[PDB]
Amino acid sequence: GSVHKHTGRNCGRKFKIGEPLYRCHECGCDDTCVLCIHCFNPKDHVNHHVCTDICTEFTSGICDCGDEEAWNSPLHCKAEE
Ligand SMILES: [Zn+2]
Ligand SMILES: [Zn+2]
Ligand SMILES: [Zn+2]
Repeated sequence: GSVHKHTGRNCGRKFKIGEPLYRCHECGCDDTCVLCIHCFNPKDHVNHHVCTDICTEFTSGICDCGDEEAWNSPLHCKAEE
């Protein structure tokens, strides 16, 4: 694959139509906190309750990876691998 790293800052990627928005019940500050497919690292959430949503004209947002205020635990952005 190919994915731009966002080292030293937040991701902030705006989801595109069709793309998944990952939430983790355990890691997320709250239910608005999401991760894009570039960033979500399955290894961070092996023992966690995760769910995906699908971006539509009406379900939108930006990825919170590397926004320290949005997560209860250190994430290891997938792009860094
Ligand atoms: Zn992201
Ligand atoms: Zn990331
Ligand atoms: Zn998690």
